[PDB]
Amino acid sequence: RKCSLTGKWTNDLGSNMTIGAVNSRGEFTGTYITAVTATSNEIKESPLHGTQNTINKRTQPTFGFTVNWKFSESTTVFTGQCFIDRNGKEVLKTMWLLRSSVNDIGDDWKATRVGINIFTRL
Amino acid sequence: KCSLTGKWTNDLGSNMTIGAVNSRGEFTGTYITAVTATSNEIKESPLHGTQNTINKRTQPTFGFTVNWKFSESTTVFTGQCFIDRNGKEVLKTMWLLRSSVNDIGDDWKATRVGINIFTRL
Amino acid sequence: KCSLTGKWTNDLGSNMTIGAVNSRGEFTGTYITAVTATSNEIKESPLHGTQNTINKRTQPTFGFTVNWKFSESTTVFTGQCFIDRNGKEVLKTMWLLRSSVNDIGDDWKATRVGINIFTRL
Amino acid sequence: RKCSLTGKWTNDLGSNMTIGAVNSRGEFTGTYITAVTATSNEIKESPLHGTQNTINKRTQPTFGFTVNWKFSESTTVFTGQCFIDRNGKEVLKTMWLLRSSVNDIGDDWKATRVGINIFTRL
Ligand SMILES: O=C(O)CCCC[C@@H]1SC[C@H]2[C@@H]1NC(=O)N2C(=O)OCc1ccccc1
Ligand SMILES: O=C(O)CCCC[C@@H]1SC[C@H]2[C@@H]1NC(=O)N2C(=O)OCc1ccccc1
Ligand SMILES: O=C(O)CCCC[C@@H]1SC[C@H]2[C@@H]1NC(=O)N2C(=O)OCc1ccccc1
Ligand SMILES: O=C(O)CCCC[C@@H]1SC[C@H]2[C@@H]1NC(=O)N2C(=O)OCc1ccccc1
Ligand SMILES: *[C@@H]1O[C@H](CO)[C@@H](O)[C@H](O)[C@H]1NC(C)=O
Ligand SMILES: *[C@@H]1O[C@H](CO)[C@@H](O)[C@H](O)[C@H]1NC(C)=O
Ligand SMILES: *[C@@H]1O[C@H](CO)[C@@H](O)[C@H](O)[C@H]1NC(C)=O
Ligand SMILES: *[C@@H]1O[C@H](CO)[C@@H](O)[C@H](O)[C@H]1NC(C)=O
Repeated sequence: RKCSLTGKWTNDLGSNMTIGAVNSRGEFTGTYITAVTATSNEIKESPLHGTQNTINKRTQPTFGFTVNWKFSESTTVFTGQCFIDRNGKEVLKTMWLLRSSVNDIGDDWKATRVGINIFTRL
Repeated sequence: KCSLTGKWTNDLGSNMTIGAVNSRGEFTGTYITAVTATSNEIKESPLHGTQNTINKRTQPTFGFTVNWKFSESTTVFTGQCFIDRNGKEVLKTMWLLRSSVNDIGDDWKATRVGINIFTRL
Repeated sequence: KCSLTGKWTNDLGSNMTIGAVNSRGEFTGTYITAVTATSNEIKESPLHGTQNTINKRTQPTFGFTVNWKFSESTTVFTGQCFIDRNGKEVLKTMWLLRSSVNDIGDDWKATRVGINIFTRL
Repeated sequence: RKCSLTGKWTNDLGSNMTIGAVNSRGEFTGTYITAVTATSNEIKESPLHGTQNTINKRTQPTFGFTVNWKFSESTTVFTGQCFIDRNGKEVLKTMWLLRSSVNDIGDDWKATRVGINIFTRL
Protein backbone atom coordinates (compact mmCIF):
# COMPACT_ATOMS: atom_id res chain seq x y z
CA ARG A 1 0.00 0.00 0.00
CA LYS A 2 0.91 3.62 -0.12
CA CYS A 3 0.77 5.24 3.24
CA SER A 4 -1.33 8.41 3.19
CA LEU A 5 -1.57 11.10 5.87
CA THR A 6 -5.12 12.09 5.02
CA GLY A 7 -7.74 11.00 7.55
CA LYS A 8 -8.66 10.90 11.24
CA TRP A 9 -5.98 9.41 13.59
CA THR A 10 -5.79 8.63 17.27
CA ASN A 11 -3.03 7.65 19.81
CA ASP A 12 -2.92 5.71 23.17
CA LEU A 13 -3.75 8.75 25.25
CA GLY A 14 -6.95 9.15 23.27
CA SER A 15 -5.72 12.36 21.56
CA ASN A 16 -7.09 12.66 18.00
CA MET A 17 -6.02 14.53 14.93
CA THR A 18 -7.54 15.08 11.52
CA ILE A 19 -5.32 15.73 8.49
CA GLY A 20 -6.86 17.05 5.30
CA ALA A 21 -5.80 16.55 1.75
CA VAL A 22 -2.18 16.75 0.81
CA ASN A 23 -1.54 19.15 -2.16
CA SER A 24 1.09 18.75 -5.04
CA ARG A 25 3.71 20.61 -2.97
CA GLY A 26 3.11 18.18 -0.03
CA GLU A 27 1.28 20.69 2.16
CA PHE A 28 -1.53 19.77 4.49
CA THR A 29 -3.70 21.32 7.21
CA GLY A 30 -5.55 19.79 10.07
CA THR A 31 -6.77 19.89 13.61
CA TYR A 32 -5.53 18.33 16.82
CA ILE A 33 -7.50 17.57 19.96
CA THR A 34 -5.18 16.60 22.75
CA ALA A 35 -6.27 14.35 25.66
CA VAL A 36 -3.66 15.80 28.04
CA THR A 37 -2.12 19.17 28.70
CA ALA A 38 0.80 20.72 30.65
CA THR A 39 -1.47 23.83 31.22
CA SER A 40 -4.07 24.37 33.96
CA ASN A 41 -6.44 25.49 31.17
CA GLU A 42 -9.36 24.12 29.25
CA ILE A 43 -8.10 22.18 26.21
CA LYS A 44 -9.41 23.38 22.84
CA GLU A 45 -9.17 21.95 19.36
CA SER A 46 -6.05 23.55 17.70
CA PRO A 47 -4.98 23.79 14.04
CA LEU A 48 -1.89 22.10 12.61
CA HIS A 49 0.02 22.66 9.39
CA GLY A 50 2.80 20.64 7.81
CA THR A 51 4.30 18.92 4.73
CA GLN A 52 5.01 15.41 3.59
CA ASN A 53 8.28 14.87 1.70
CA THR A 54 7.64 13.74 -1.90
CA ILE A 55 11.19 13.20 -3.11
CA ASN A 56 11.39 9.85 -5.06
CA LYS A 57 7.58 9.58 -4.38
CA ARG A 58 8.18 7.18 -1.49
CA THR A 59 5.22 4.98 -0.42
CA GLN A 60 6.19 5.53 3.19
CA PRO A 61 7.02 9.22 3.30
CA THR A 62 8.50 11.31 6.03
CA PHE A 63 6.65 14.37 7.15
CA GLY A 64 6.48 17.06 9.81
CA PHE A 65 3.88 19.39 11.17
CA THR A 66 3.40 22.15 13.76
CA VAL A 67 0.41 22.32 16.14
CA ASN A 68 -0.44 25.84 17.02
CA TRP A 69 -2.10 25.35 20.42
CA LYS A 70 -5.12 27.61 21.00
CA PHE A 71 -5.17 27.40 24.82
CA SER A 72 -1.49 27.82 25.62
CA GLU A 73 1.46 29.97 24.60
CA SER A 74 3.35 26.70 23.65
CA THR A 75 3.96 25.14 20.21
CA THR A 76 4.56 21.43 19.44
CA VAL A 77 6.15 20.03 16.32
CA PHE A 78 5.98 16.44 15.26
CA THR A 79 8.03 14.58 12.62
CA GLY A 80 7.97 10.97 11.53
CA GLN A 81 7.18 8.48 8.82
CA CYS A 82 3.86 7.05 7.51
CA PHE A 83 4.54 3.25 7.52
CA ILE A 84 2.66 0.19 6.57
CA ASP A 85 2.99 -1.77 9.77
CA ARG A 86 3.73 -5.53 10.02
CA ASN A 87 -0.08 -6.15 10.26
CA GLY A 88 -0.70 -4.08 7.03
CA LYS A 89 -2.32 -1.15 8.75
CA GLU A 90 -1.08 2.43 8.26
CA VAL A 91 0.67 3.80 11.32
CA LEU A 92 2.37 7.15 11.86
CA LYS A 93 5.48 6.81 13.96
CA THR A 94 6.56 10.30 15.18
CA MET A 95 8.71 12.17 17.62
CA TRP A 96 7.87 15.62 18.98
CA LEU A 97 9.27 18.69 20.69
CA LEU A 98 6.95 20.77 22.89
CA ARG A 99 8.30 24.23 23.28
CA SER A 100 7.02 26.19 26.35
CA SER A 101 7.15 29.94 26.58
CA VAL A 102 9.66 31.29 29.09
CA ASN A 103 9.96 34.91 30.26
CA ASP A 104 13.70 35.27 30.25
CA ILE A 105 16.32 34.00 27.78
CA GLY A 106 18.26 32.59 30.78
CA ASP A 107 15.44 30.06 31.26
CA ASP A 108 15.52 28.83 27.62
CA TRP A 109 17.47 25.65 28.64
CA LYS A 110 14.42 24.15 30.22
CA ALA A 111 11.79 25.11 27.74
CA THR A 112 11.77 21.94 25.54
CA ARG A 113 10.21 18.56 26.23
CA VAL A 114 10.57 15.60 23.92
CA GLY A 115 8.62 12.43 23.30
CA ILE A 116 7.06 9.96 20.86
CA ASN A 117 3.57 9.64 19.50
CA ILE A 118 2.29 6.69 17.50
CA PHE A 119 -1.00 7.19 15.56
CA THR A 120 -3.45 4.73 14.13
CA ARG A 121 -6.46 5.49 11.92
CA LEU A 122 -9.71 6.25 13.78
CA LYS B 1 7.47 42.92 19.06
CA CYS B 2 9.98 39.99 18.40
CA SER B 3 9.15 39.19 14.74
CA LEU B 4 10.17 36.11 12.79
CA THR B 5 9.95 37.87 9.41
CA GLY B 6 13.39 38.42 7.97
CA LYS B 7 16.57 36.80 6.83
CA TRP B 8 18.42 34.70 9.48
CA THR B 9 21.64 32.82 9.77
CA ASN B 10 23.26 30.37 12.25
CA ASP B 11 26.87 29.51 13.28
CA LEU B 12 26.91 26.53 10.86
CA GLY B 13 26.45 29.13 8.17
CA SER B 14 22.88 27.97 7.12
CA ASN B 15 20.42 30.71 6.20
CA MET B 16 16.70 30.91 6.31
CA THR B 17 14.13 33.46 5.14
CA ILE B 18 10.72 33.91 6.69
CA GLY B 19 8.05 36.03 5.10
CA ALA B 20 5.15 37.92 6.51
CA VAL B 21 3.21 36.27 9.33
CA ASN B 22 -0.59 36.39 8.68
CA SER B 23 -3.28 36.99 11.37
CA ARG B 24 -3.58 33.24 12.02
CA GLY B 25 0.22 33.14 12.83
CA GLU B 26 1.13 31.29 9.57
CA PHE B 27 4.23 31.88 7.51
CA THR B 28 6.25 30.40 4.69
CA GLY B 29 10.01 30.57 4.24
CA THR B 30 13.13 29.11 2.68
CA TYR B 31 16.06 27.30 4.20
CA ILE B 32 19.53 26.83 2.67
CA THR B 33 21.54 24.46 4.79
CA ALA B 34 25.30 24.56 4.95
CA VAL B 35 25.42 20.91 5.93
CA THR B 36 23.70 17.64 5.22
CA ALA B 37 23.66 14.08 6.42
CA THR B 38 23.13 13.05 2.69
CA SER B 39 25.73 12.68 0.02
CA ASN B 40 23.37 14.69 -2.33
CA GLU B 41 23.90 18.20 -3.61
CA ILE B 42 22.12 20.72 -1.34
CA LYS B 43 19.21 22.83 -2.76
CA GLU B 44 17.32 25.60 -1.14
CA SER B 45 14.10 24.14 0.32
CA PRO B 46 10.82 25.52 1.44
CA LEU B 47 9.53 25.73 5.07
CA HIS B 48 6.14 26.40 6.53
CA GLY B 49 5.07 26.99 10.15
CA THR B 50 3.20 29.05 12.70
CA GLN B 51 3.89 31.49 15.47
CA ASN B 52 1.79 31.10 18.61
CA THR B 53 -0.39 34.23 19.12
CA ILE B 54 -2.06 33.39 22.42
CA ASN B 55 -1.92 36.47 24.70
CA LYS B 56 -0.03 38.23 21.83
CA ARG B 57 3.31 37.61 23.60
CA THR B 58 6.11 39.83 22.60
CA GLN B 59 8.49 36.84 22.65
CA PRO B 60 6.31 34.25 20.88
CA THR B 61 6.91 30.46 20.51
CA PHE B 62 6.80 29.02 17.03
CA GLY B 63 7.48 25.87 14.95
CA PHE B 64 8.07 25.11 11.31
CA THR B 65 8.77 22.19 9.07
CA VAL B 66 11.55 22.18 6.40
CA ASN B 67 10.50 20.11 3.39
CA TRP B 68 13.98 19.17 1.99
CA LYS B 69 14.13 19.15 -1.79
CA PHE B 70 17.33 17.06 -2.06
CA SER B 71 16.64 14.17 0.37
CA GLU B 72 13.75 12.05 1.55
CA SER B 73 14.10 13.50 5.08
CA THR B 74 12.11 16.22 6.93
CA THR B 75 13.26 18.54 9.86
CA VAL B 76 11.01 20.30 12.26
CA PHE B 77 12.22 23.23 14.40
CA THR B 78 10.53 24.80 17.47
CA GLY B 79 11.69 27.62 19.65
CA GLN B 80 11.13 31.17 20.85
CA CYS B 81 11.90 34.60 19.50
CA PHE B 82 13.80 36.65 22.13
CA ILE B 83 14.37 40.40 21.81
CA ASP B 84 16.62 42.63 24.00
CA ARG B 85 16.57 46.42 25.07
CA ASN B 86 18.30 47.48 21.80
CA GLY B 87 15.65 45.54 19.69
CA LYS B 88 18.17 42.81 18.75
CA GLU B 89 16.47 39.42 18.11
CA VAL B 90 17.58 35.79 18.61
CA LEU B 91 15.63 32.66 17.77
CA LYS B 92 16.60 29.77 20.13
CA THR B 93 15.34 26.55 18.68
CA MET B 94 15.61 22.81 18.84
CA TRP B 95 15.10 20.40 15.96
CA LEU B 96 14.33 16.86 14.96
CA LEU B 97 15.69 15.58 11.67
CA ARG B 98 13.73 12.56 10.53
CA SER B 99 15.51 10.27 8.00
CA SER B 100 13.52 7.87 5.80
CA VAL B 101 14.03 4.25 6.51
CA ASN B 102 12.74 1.36 4.38
CA ASP B 103 11.63 -1.04 7.10
CA ILE B 104 9.57 -0.13 10.22
CA GLY B 105 12.06 -2.26 12.28
CA ASP B 106 14.66 0.42 11.64
CA ASP B 107 12.31 3.27 12.83
CA TRP B 108 14.30 3.37 16.15
CA LYS B 109 17.35 4.95 14.56
CA ALA B 110 15.59 7.41 12.28
CA THR B 111 15.56 10.64 14.34
CA ARG B 112 18.36 13.01 15.14
CA VAL B 113 18.03 15.94 17.57
CA GLY B 114 19.97 19.22 18.14
CA ILE B 115 19.77 22.95 18.57
CA ASN B 116 20.03 25.93 16.24
CA ILE B 117 20.41 29.54 17.26
CA PHE B 118 19.56 32.10 14.58
CA THR B 119 20.38 35.78 14.39
CA ARG B 120 19.33 38.36 11.75
CA LEU B 121 21.03 39.45 8.52
CA LYS C 1 9.04 -0.87 45.75
CA CYS C 2 9.52 -0.38 41.99
CA SER C 3 13.01 -1.93 41.84
CA LEU C 4 15.44 -1.80 38.90
CA THR C 5 17.18 -5.03 39.81
CA GLY C 6 16.31 -7.78 37.42
CA LYS C 7 16.41 -9.01 33.87
CA TRP C 8 14.40 -6.78 31.40
CA THR C 9 13.39 -6.84 27.79
CA ASN C 10 11.97 -4.41 25.24
CA ASP C 11 9.89 -4.81 22.02
CA LEU C 12 12.99 -5.10 19.78
CA GLY C 13 13.88 -8.02 21.92
CA SER C 14 16.91 -6.25 23.40
CA ASN C 15 17.63 -7.46 26.97
CA MET C 16 19.26 -5.91 29.93
CA THR C 17 20.27 -7.04 33.43
CA ILE C 18 20.74 -4.72 36.36
CA GLY C 19 22.13 -6.03 39.65
CA ALA C 20 21.66 -4.78 43.19
CA VAL C 21 21.33 -1.08 43.83
CA ASN C 22 23.68 0.55 46.48
CA SER C 23 22.76 2.64 49.41
CA ARG C 24 24.27 5.40 47.12
CA GLY C 25 21.74 4.35 44.33
CA GLU C 26 24.60 2.98 42.06
CA PHE C 27 24.10 -0.10 39.93
CA THR C 28 25.89 -2.04 37.24
CA GLY C 29 24.32 -4.08 34.50
CA THR C 30 24.63 -5.57 31.01
CA TYR C 31 22.84 -4.81 27.70
CA ILE C 32 22.49 -7.00 24.76
CA THR C 33 20.95 -5.09 21.96
CA ALA C 34 18.90 -6.63 19.14
CA VAL C 35 19.75 -3.80 16.73
CA THR C 36 22.70 -1.64 15.85
CA ALA C 37 23.34 1.37 13.68
CA THR C 38 26.84 -0.20 12.89
CA SER C 39 27.81 -2.99 10.55
CA ASN C 40 29.81 -4.72 13.37
CA GLU C 41 28.84 -7.92 15.25
CA ILE C 42 26.80 -7.09 18.38
CA LYS C 43 28.40 -8.02 21.75
CA GLU C 44 26.94 -7.89 25.23
CA SER C 45 28.04 -4.54 26.79
CA PRO C 46 28.24 -3.23 30.28
CA LEU C 47 26.15 -0.39 31.79
CA HIS C 48 26.52 1.74 34.90
CA GLY C 49 24.02 4.25 36.32
CA THR C 50 22.17 5.45 39.44
CA GLN C 51 18.66 5.52 40.77
CA ASN C 52 17.61 8.73 42.52
CA THR C 53 16.88 8.00 46.22
CA ILE C 54 15.64 11.46 47.28
CA ASN C 55 12.45 11.10 49.51
CA LYS C 56 12.91 7.37 48.86
CA ARG C 57 10.14 7.36 46.19
CA THR C 58 8.37 4.18 45.31
CA GLN C 59 8.61 4.97 41.58
CA PRO C 60 12.16 6.34 41.31
CA THR C 61 13.85 8.09 38.31
CA PHE C 62 17.24 6.79 37.26
CA GLY C 63 19.73 7.02 34.37
CA PHE C 64 22.51 4.83 33.06
CA THR C 65 25.12 4.74 30.34
CA VAL C 66 25.77 1.73 28.07
CA ASN C 67 29.42 1.51 27.09
CA TRP C 68 29.14 -0.37 23.80
CA LYS C 69 31.91 -2.96 23.25
CA PHE C 70 31.43 -3.29 19.47
CA SER C 71 31.28 0.36 18.39
CA GLU C 72 32.74 3.73 19.16
CA SER C 73 29.28 5.02 20.29
CA THR C 74 27.74 5.56 23.72
CA THR C 75 24.02 5.54 24.63
CA VAL C 76 22.47 7.01 27.75
CA PHE C 77 18.97 6.17 29.05
CA THR C 78 16.93 7.99 31.61
CA GLY C 79 13.43 7.21 32.89
CA GLN C 80 11.19 6.13 35.77
CA CYS C 81 10.31 2.73 37.20
CA PHE C 82 6.44 2.41 37.48
CA ILE C 83 4.75 -0.37 39.40
CA ASP C 84 0.99 -1.32 39.36
CA ARG C 85 -1.70 -3.08 41.63
CA ASN C 86 -0.21 -6.63 41.23
CA GLY C 87 3.37 -5.39 41.66
CA LYS C 88 3.90 -5.41 37.80
CA GLU C 89 6.84 -3.19 36.72
CA VAL C 90 7.61 -1.18 33.57
CA LEU C 91 10.59 1.14 33.07
CA LYS C 92 9.61 4.04 30.71
CA THR C 93 12.83 5.57 29.40
CA MET C 94 14.12 7.92 26.73
CA TRP C 95 17.75 7.64 25.28
CA LEU C 96 20.34 9.54 23.28
CA LEU C 97 22.78 7.43 21.11
CA ARG C 98 25.90 9.42 20.50
CA SER C 99 27.91 8.37 17.43
CA SER C 100 31.55 9.24 17.03
CA VAL C 101 32.35 11.77 14.33
CA ASN C 102 35.91 12.49 13.18
CA ASP C 103 35.53 16.24 12.72
CA ILE C 104 33.94 18.64 15.13
CA GLY C 105 32.08 20.26 12.16
CA ASP C 106 29.98 17.09 11.92
CA ASP C 107 28.90 17.17 15.63
CA TRP C 108 25.43 18.47 14.71
CA LYS C 109 24.46 15.09 13.28
CA ALA C 110 25.90 12.86 15.92
CA THR C 111 23.01 12.33 18.34
CA ARG C 112 19.92 10.19 17.81
CA VAL C 113 17.00 10.11 20.27
CA GLY C 114 14.21 7.61 20.97
CA ILE C 115 12.25 5.79 23.66
CA ASN C 116 12.57 2.32 25.18
CA ILE C 117 9.95 0.67 27.39
CA PHE C 118 11.22 -2.34 29.38
CA THR C 119 9.25 -5.09 31.14
CA ARG C 120 10.69 -7.71 33.48
CA LEU C 121 11.89 -10.86 31.58
CA ARG D 1 46.39 15.96 21.57
CA LYS D 2 44.26 13.32 23.13
CA CYS D 3 41.06 14.78 24.59
CA SER D 4 40.79 13.75 28.23
CA LEU D 5 37.66 14.01 30.38
CA THR D 6 39.51 14.38 33.67
CA GLY D 7 39.54 17.89 35.20
CA LYS D 8 37.26 20.77 36.08
CA TRP D 9 34.80 22.04 33.39
CA THR D 10 32.30 24.90 33.11
CA ASN D 11 29.49 25.84 30.56
CA ASP D 12 27.69 29.23 29.63
CA LEU D 13 25.18 28.90 32.50
CA GLY D 14 28.11 28.96 34.88
CA SER D 15 27.38 25.28 35.87
CA ASN D 16 30.66 23.50 36.81
CA MET D 17 31.57 19.86 36.91
CA THR D 18 34.63 17.98 38.04
CA ILE D 19 35.53 14.59 36.52
CA GLY D 20 38.11 12.36 38.16
CA ALA D 21 40.52 9.85 36.74
CA VAL D 22 39.15 7.47 34.08
CA ASN D 23 39.96 3.81 34.99
CA SER D 24 40.95 0.98 32.64
CA ARG D 25 37.34 0.00 32.10
CA GLY D 26 36.55 3.69 30.98
CA GLU D 27 34.69 4.46 34.24
CA PHE D 28 34.79 7.75 35.98
CA THR D 29 33.16 9.57 38.85
CA GLY D 30 32.75 13.32 39.44
CA THR D 31 30.61 16.08 40.85
CA TYR D 32 28.27 18.53 39.17
CA ILE D 33 27.16 21.98 40.51
CA THR D 34 24.21 23.24 38.41
CA ALA D 35 23.41 27.04 38.10
CA VAL D 36 19.74 26.40 37.34
CA THR D 37 16.92 24.02 38.20
CA ALA D 38 13.46 23.23 36.92
CA THR D 39 12.42 22.59 40.55
CA SER D 40 11.33 24.95 43.45
CA ASN D 41 14.16 23.42 45.43
CA GLU D 42 17.48 24.45 46.84
CA ILE D 43 20.45 23.30 44.65
CA LYS D 44 23.31 21.20 46.06
CA GLU D 45 26.47 19.71 44.44
CA SER D 46 25.63 16.26 43.19
CA PRO D 47 27.64 13.16 42.16
CA LEU D 48 27.95 11.94 38.59
CA HIS D 49 29.10 8.60 37.20
CA GLY D 50 29.75 7.48 33.63
CA THR D 51 32.10 5.86 31.12
CA GLN D 52 34.19 6.87 28.12
CA ASN D 53 34.08 4.55 25.12
CA THR D 54 37.60 3.14 24.55
CA ILE D 55 36.94 1.09 21.34
CA ASN D 56 39.82 1.72 18.92
CA LYS D 57 41.18 4.00 21.65
CA ARG D 58 40.04 7.13 19.78
CA THR D 59 41.70 10.45 20.68
CA GLN D 60 38.32 12.09 20.65
CA PRO D 61 36.11 9.52 22.61
CA THR D 62 32.39 9.47 23.07
CA PHE D 63 31.17 9.24 26.59
CA GLY D 64 28.05 9.37 28.79
CA PHE D 65 27.32 10.06 32.40
CA THR D 66 24.40 10.26 34.83
CA VAL D 67 23.99 13.07 37.42
CA ASN D 68 22.17 11.78 40.43
CA TRP D 69 20.77 15.08 41.77
CA LYS D 70 20.87 15.23 45.63
CA PHE D 71 18.30 18.00 45.91
CA SER D 72 15.49 16.77 43.70
CA GLU D 73 13.95 13.44 42.59
CA SER D 74 15.12 14.13 38.91
CA THR D 75 17.98 12.44 36.98
CA THR D 76 19.90 13.96 33.99
CA VAL D 77 22.02 11.94 31.57
CA PHE D 78 24.55 13.62 29.26
CA THR D 79 26.27 12.03 26.28
CA GLY D 80 28.60 13.59 23.75
CA GLN D 81 32.25 13.61 22.54
CA CYS D 82 35.45 15.17 23.81
CA PHE D 83 36.92 17.00 20.77
CA ILE D 84 40.07 18.95 20.23
CA ASP D 85 38.48 22.16 18.80
CA ARG D 86 39.90 24.02 15.72
CA ASN D 87 41.81 26.29 18.12
CA GLY D 88 43.43 23.25 19.83
CA LYS D 89 41.47 23.51 23.07
CA GLU D 90 39.56 20.52 24.51
CA VAL D 91 35.74 20.96 24.35
CA LEU D 92 33.03 18.54 25.46
CA LYS D 93 29.98 18.76 23.08
CA THR D 94 27.09 17.01 24.79
CA MET D 95 23.34 16.59 24.74
CA TRP D 96 21.20 15.72 27.77
CA LEU D 97 17.80 14.40 28.91
CA LEU D 98 16.44 15.61 32.22
CA ARG D 99 13.90 13.21 33.60
CA SER D 100 11.43 14.57 36.10
CA SER D 101 9.55 12.38 38.56
CA VAL D 102 5.83 12.16 37.75
CA ASN D 103 3.21 10.78 40.20
CA ASP D 104 1.35 8.69 37.72
CA ILE D 105 2.19 6.69 34.57
CA GLY D 106 -0.45 8.67 32.50
CA ASP D 107 1.71 11.81 32.89
CA ASP D 108 4.95 10.06 31.65
CA TRP D 109 4.60 11.88 28.36
CA LYS D 110 5.66 15.18 29.79
CA ALA D 111 8.50 14.13 32.03
CA THR D 112 11.59 14.51 29.79
CA ARG D 113 13.29 17.72 28.74
CA VAL D 114 16.22 17.83 26.26
CA GLY D 115 19.02 20.22 25.52
CA ILE D 116 22.73 20.74 24.78
CA ASN D 117 25.61 21.64 27.03
CA ILE D 118 29.12 22.62 25.76
CA PHE D 119 31.98 22.52 28.33
CA THR D 120 35.31 24.04 28.40
CA ARG D 121 38.05 23.62 31.03
CA LEU D 122 38.35 25.57 34.39
O1 LIG E 1 0.19 21.64 27.11
C1 LIG E 1 0.35 22.44 26.16
O2 LIG E 1 1.14 23.41 26.28
C2 LIG E 1 -0.31 22.23 24.87
C3 LIG E 1 -0.75 20.78 24.67
C4 LIG E 1 0.47 19.79 24.44
C5 LIG E 1 -0.08 18.41 24.22
C6 LIG E 1 1.09 17.37 24.16
S1 LIG E 1 1.75 17.37 22.52
C7 LIG E 1 2.74 15.88 22.96
C8 LIG E 1 1.77 15.04 23.82
C9 LIG E 1 0.67 15.96 24.40
N1 LIG E 1 -0.53 15.57 23.67
C10 LIG E 1 -0.31 14.45 22.98
O3 LIG E 1 -1.18 13.94 22.35
N2 LIG E 1 0.98 14.09 23.13
C11 LIG E 1 1.54 12.84 22.96
O4 LIG E 1 2.73 12.60 23.30
O5 LIG E 1 0.80 11.67 22.54
C12 LIG E 1 1.46 10.34 22.32
C13 LIG E 1 1.45 9.42 23.54
C14 LIG E 1 0.70 8.20 23.56
C15 LIG E 1 0.71 7.35 24.70
C16 LIG E 1 1.47 7.71 25.83
C17 LIG E 1 2.22 8.91 25.81
C18 LIG E 1 2.21 9.77 24.67
O1 LIG F 1 20.48 15.99 5.49
C1 LIG F 1 19.24 16.00 5.29
O2 LIG F 1 18.57 14.91 5.24
C2 LIG F 1 18.57 17.32 5.08
C3 LIG F 1 19.43 18.50 5.64
C4 LIG F 1 19.43 18.45 7.21
C5 LIG F 1 20.12 19.76 7.56
C6 LIG F 1 20.27 19.86 9.11
S1 LIG F 1 18.69 20.50 9.85
C7 LIG F 1 19.55 20.69 11.38
C8 LIG F 1 20.96 21.03 11.06
C9 LIG F 1 21.30 20.74 9.60
N1 LIG F 1 21.31 22.07 8.91
C10 LIG F 1 21.23 23.02 9.80
O3 LIG F 1 21.25 24.15 9.44
N2 LIG F 1 21.14 22.49 11.11
C11 LIG F 1 21.58 22.95 12.27
O4 LIG F 1 21.64 22.29 13.37
O5 LIG F 1 22.30 24.18 12.34
C12 LIG F 1 22.02 24.90 13.57
C13 LIG F 1 23.09 25.49 14.36
C14 LIG F 1 22.62 26.62 15.10
C15 LIG F 1 23.38 27.32 15.95
C16 LIG F 1 24.72 26.90 16.02
C17 LIG F 1 25.24 25.79 15.32
C18 LIG F 1 24.43 25.03 14.44
O1 LIG G 1 24.67 0.98 17.10
C1 LIG G 1 25.41 1.45 18.05
O2 LIG G 1 26.17 2.48 17.85
C2 LIG G 1 25.43 0.79 19.40
C3 LIG G 1 24.11 0.03 19.65
C4 LIG G 1 22.88 1.01 19.77
C5 LIG G 1 21.63 0.24 20.15
C6 LIG G 1 20.45 1.26 20.39
S1 LIG G 1 20.38 1.93 22.00
C7 LIG G 1 18.70 2.56 21.74
C8 LIG G 1 18.10 1.51 20.87
C9 LIG G 1 19.16 0.56 20.21
N1 LIG G 1 18.94 -0.76 20.95
C10 LIG G 1 17.92 -0.70 21.77
O3 LIG G 1 17.57 -1.69 22.40
N2 LIG G 1 17.30 0.55 21.61
C11 LIG G 1 15.93 0.82 21.68
O4 LIG G 1 15.38 1.90 21.26
O5 LIG G 1 14.92 -0.12 22.12
C12 LIG G 1 13.56 0.35 22.48
C13 LIG G 1 12.62 0.04 21.34
C14 LIG G 1 11.50 -0.81 21.58
C15 LIG G 1 10.59 -1.09 20.55
C16 LIG G 1 10.77 -0.55 19.26
C17 LIG G 1 11.86 0.34 18.99
C18 LIG G 1 12.77 0.65 20.04
O1 LIG H 1 16.21 20.76 38.05
C1 LIG H 1 16.30 19.54 38.32
O2 LIG H 1 15.31 18.82 38.18
C2 LIG H 1 17.67 19.02 38.67
C3 LIG H 1 18.77 19.94 38.06
C4 LIG H 1 18.83 20.02 36.51
C5 LIG H 1 19.96 20.91 36.11
C6 LIG H 1 19.91 20.98 34.52
S1 LIG H 1 20.72 19.57 33.73
C7 LIG H 1 20.76 20.28 32.04
C8 LIG H 1 20.91 21.76 32.30
C9 LIG H 1 20.61 22.11 33.82
N1 LIG H 1 21.90 22.57 34.35
C10 LIG H 1 22.84 22.67 33.37
O3 LIG H 1 24.02 23.00 33.60
N2 LIG H 1 22.24 22.36 32.19
C11 LIG H 1 22.51 22.90 30.98
O4 LIG H 1 21.80 22.76 29.96
O5 LIG H 1 23.59 23.81 30.79
C12 LIG H 1 24.08 24.11 29.45
C13 LIG H 1 23.63 25.48 28.93
C14 LIG H 1 24.56 26.54 28.72
C15 LIG H 1 24.15 27.80 28.25
C16 LIG H 1 22.80 28.02 27.96
C17 LIG H 1 21.87 26.99 28.16
C18 LIG H 1 22.28 25.73 28.63
C1 LIG I 1 -11.15 10.83 20.11
O1 LIG I 1 -12.22 10.50 19.25
C2 LIG I 1 -12.96 9.36 19.98
C3 LIG I 1 -14.07 8.63 19.20
O2 LIG I 1 -14.68 9.64 18.36
C4 LIG I 1 -13.62 9.99 21.20
O3 LIG I 1 -14.43 8.96 21.87
C5 LIG I 1 -12.49 10.59 22.09
O4 LIG I 1 -13.01 11.32 23.21
C6 LIG I 1 -11.67 11.63 21.28
N1 LIG I 1 -10.55 12.25 22.12
C7 LIG I 1 -10.59 13.50 22.52
C8 LIG I 1 -9.37 14.05 23.31
O5 LIG I 1 -11.51 14.28 22.21
C1 LIG J 1 24.28 32.59 3.70
O1 LIG J 1 24.29 33.98 3.28
C2 LIG J 1 25.83 34.35 3.26
C3 LIG J 1 26.03 35.85 3.11
O2 LIG J 1 25.04 36.13 2.18
C4 LIG J 1 26.63 33.57 2.23
O3 LIG J 1 28.09 33.92 2.13
C5 LIG J 1 26.52 32.11 2.65
O4 LIG J 1 27.14 31.31 1.65
C6 LIG J 1 25.02 31.66 2.75
N1 LIG J 1 24.99 30.27 3.30
C7 LIG J 1 24.67 29.26 2.54
C8 LIG J 1 24.68 27.87 3.21
O5 LIG J 1 24.33 29.41 1.38
C1 LIG K 1 16.64 -11.95 24.89
O1 LIG K 1 16.41 -13.08 25.75
C2 LIG K 1 15.73 -14.21 24.98
C3 LIG K 1 15.87 -15.35 25.94
O2 LIG K 1 15.19 -14.90 27.06
C4 LIG K 1 16.44 -14.65 23.74
O3 LIG K 1 15.66 -15.63 22.91
C5 LIG K 1 16.81 -13.44 22.89
O4 LIG K 1 17.71 -13.91 21.87
C6 LIG K 1 17.51 -12.30 23.72
N1 LIG K 1 17.73 -11.13 22.81
C7 LIG K 1 18.96 -10.87 22.36
C8 LIG K 1 19.14 -9.67 21.34
O5 LIG K 1 19.93 -11.52 22.77
C1 LIG L 1 31.41 28.04 38.75
O1 LIG L 1 32.74 28.10 39.22
C2 LIG L 1 33.04 29.55 39.49
C3 LIG L 1 34.43 29.64 40.19
O2 LIG L 1 35.34 29.54 39.12
C4 LIG L 1 31.99 30.28 40.42
O3 LIG L 1 32.16 31.73 40.42
C5 LIG L 1 30.54 29.91 40.01
O4 LIG L 1 29.55 30.41 40.95
C6 LIG L 1 30.44 28.34 39.83
N1 LIG L 1 29.09 27.94 39.42
C7 LIG L 1 28.24 27.48 40.31
C8 LIG L 1 26.91 27.08 39.72
O5 LIG L 1 28.46 27.42 41.55
